[PDB]
Amino acid sequence: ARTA
Amino acid sequence: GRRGVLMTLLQQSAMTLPLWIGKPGDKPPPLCGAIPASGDYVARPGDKVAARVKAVDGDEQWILAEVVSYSHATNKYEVDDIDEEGKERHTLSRRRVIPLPQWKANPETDPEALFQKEQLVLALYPQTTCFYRALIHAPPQRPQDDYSVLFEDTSYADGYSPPLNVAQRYVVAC
Repeated sequence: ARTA
Repeated sequence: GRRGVLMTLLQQSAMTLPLWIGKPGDKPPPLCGAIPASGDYVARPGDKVAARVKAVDGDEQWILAEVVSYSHATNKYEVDDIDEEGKERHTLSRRRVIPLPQWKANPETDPEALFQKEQLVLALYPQTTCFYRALIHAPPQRPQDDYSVLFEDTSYADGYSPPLNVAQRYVVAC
């Protein structure tokens, strides 16, 4: 995933 | 690269979400926009979800994911991260899985299937594949439009981001  | 591939994939999924087209007398179904799933709904393989996953270091995120299976033996899902760098297929309890809407609600015909102004939601943050707490700033005016939301963001003095756009596919109840 890509997080903030 | 990966980031382009990811962002593209996100848009494909947002764009391809079918519009609910009822006739007189019909009501929008479960998983149309803001209408929640039925009680004891089980998502099907291939369905997109928000999944609450704990990293190895303990950090919790709601991630964008796809259902792989569900076992009635254990009442657990298997879900894959939509990001190929997410190499772990996650085993999750039902309370860690929120199904994403399967139809867009048309504001012009079924506005009761949209989240109201100032409702708290989980929304996908721009340029990420993760969901975070936010307030509805404005519902979509037309079927093609995104929601406008204010994310809870403590980097701002008032605790909120500026209005940011999030597609109906990626806004769920908090």
